[PDB]
Amino acid sequence: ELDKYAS
Amino acid sequence: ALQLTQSPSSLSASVGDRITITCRASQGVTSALAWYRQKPGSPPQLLIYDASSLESGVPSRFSGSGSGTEFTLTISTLRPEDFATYYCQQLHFYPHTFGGGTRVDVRRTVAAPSVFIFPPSDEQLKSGTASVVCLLNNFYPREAKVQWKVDNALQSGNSQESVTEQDSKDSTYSLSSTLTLSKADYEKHKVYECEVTHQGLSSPVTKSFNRGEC
Amino acid sequence: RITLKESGPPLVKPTQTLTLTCSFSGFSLSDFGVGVGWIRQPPGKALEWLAIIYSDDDKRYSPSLNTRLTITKDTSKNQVVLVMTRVSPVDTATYFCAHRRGPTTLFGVPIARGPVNAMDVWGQGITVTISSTSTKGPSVFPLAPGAAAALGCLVKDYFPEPVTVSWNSGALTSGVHTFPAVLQSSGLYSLSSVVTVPSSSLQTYTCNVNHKPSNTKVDKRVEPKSC
Repeated sequence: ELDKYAS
Repeated sequence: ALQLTQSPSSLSASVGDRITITCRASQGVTSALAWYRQKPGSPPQLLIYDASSLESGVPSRFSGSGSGTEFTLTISTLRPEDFATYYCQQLHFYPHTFGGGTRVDVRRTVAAPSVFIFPPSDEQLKSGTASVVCLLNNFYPREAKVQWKVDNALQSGNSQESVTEQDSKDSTYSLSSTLTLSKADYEKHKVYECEVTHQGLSSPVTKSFNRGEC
Repeated sequence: RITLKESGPPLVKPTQTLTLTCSFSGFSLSDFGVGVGWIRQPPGKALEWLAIIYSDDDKRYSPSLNTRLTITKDTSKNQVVLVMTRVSPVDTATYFCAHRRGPTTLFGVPIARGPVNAMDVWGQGITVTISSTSTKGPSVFPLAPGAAAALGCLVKDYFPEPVTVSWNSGALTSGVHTFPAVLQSSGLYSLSSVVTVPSSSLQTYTCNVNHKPSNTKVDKRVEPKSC
């Protein structure tokens, strides 16, 4: 899944 | 999962050179990528964070660029402390992957290994085990391939090898490979061979002996 | 100044449970968005990411090790604990914990996330060996033969590391190569130490081997066989 600070 | 491939895996250079290491990701990781330098016996040290930001206290000869799937670290003027292994790390997707690393070592002229094969001692044989060791002494570059053959059968899964760290005077490496068999299996064969491939050797060199020959 | 340090058992037996503690100073796991992660490095191999925990208590694990890992924090003691169950020999590695910055804030407002993209400070690392071996001294065997000749000693089946080897009580150094030990599938280490000399010196050669752990000293003179 995407990292805590992604997007 | 996501793959991070570093290139080259190994690289030779001299003090004062400019080197650049690259890291490619299988899917885009935006700018979430970090570079580290790890010296033998020490933890990795952060050089560049967020693909291109210079970490505080890190010397300016280090530089990082790129985003998406392709990144590069360049050291503009290599210093002695830079002979080390470098790693890139992706932090966009879990798990936070590391690349395979790229070893940067002291360049010197190609040198083929001096190869030697040692049969097991009669003393070991009495205990029931047989160790056949092969030595590749003082060669360069580091990559070398050792293939054990017993009565022409290619051996696999029954040997282990270790390599010394680059010699501080020679700049060469040495490699020891041990073939291990029960005394019984040992006794069932005659020709024990250590085949060696290396850049400095025109073609593979083989060192061998016939068991029990006296 | 941020510093971290790992602690736990240096030796663990297969199927057992390994508990590693990361004690740190210079930051609090109650600070905004901060993380502490664990990374391991088997000898001679690449770094491998294991897990991370943040101050808001979100936890994430390597998918390959998910079932065997538990990470937890103790905010008031400034520690992060990683518990790995059912270890096996392939888990022998140096284990590091590391700090991960949270976003920069301005008057308590997150304005920059670029600083979270790295693990910025690392602990020295703690070496963990997984083997069912009990302490044991090495058996020492001879290794006997540009026109250089080679000989050595095979220091076999000992545990745990380390062992020391010198040649001629310390007088022979040039041409000596003592290789790093390999951990055999049996759970015992093995190493070779060799020395190259002018094919004429064949002068006497004796390797002095010492495994402190088992109180085993051995001097083995090695020569060019054939009586």
